Amino acid sequence: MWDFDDMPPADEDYSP
Amino acid sequence: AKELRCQCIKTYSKPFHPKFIKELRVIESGPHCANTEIIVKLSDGRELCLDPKENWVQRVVEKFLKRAENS
Amino acid sequence: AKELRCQCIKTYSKPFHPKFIKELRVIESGPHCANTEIIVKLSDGRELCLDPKENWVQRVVEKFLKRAENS
Repeated sequence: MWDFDDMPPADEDYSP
Repeated sequence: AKELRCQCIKTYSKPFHPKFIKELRVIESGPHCANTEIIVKLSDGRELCLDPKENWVQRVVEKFLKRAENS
Repeated sequence: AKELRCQCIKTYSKPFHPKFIKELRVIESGPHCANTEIIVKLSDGRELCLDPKENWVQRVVEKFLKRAENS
């Protein structure tokens, strides 16, 4: 989660 | 041969930086999709699907190519 | 953290047509590779590695993008 910066998804149903 | 869904379930129609991208993946219309879908590995750990319908997608993605090529 | 090899150790020395390409894969310098490698997948269910150092690679690959985009 810490990978972001104060930013990728805050949701996830994008799993091909 | 009954029912097949596209690789991208949905697309992340929200801008974000190219800094997070390490691997790119593009799948053209297949036996499961009659169109084109841009996919990308998310440095958070997961994967992410982009919509070439957005201008910011053609940009952050374009930079990745110009960056991986200049490297 | 001892020894890691690039995702692509060898390349294809035979130009072809995107007609056989259905999926593209590009991996930028990673913890295993300090450069850039353009991987690809053929409909036959195979996976090879191309060398961006060849002009024909920038072409057959460019067509794939122009084809998957126009689709």
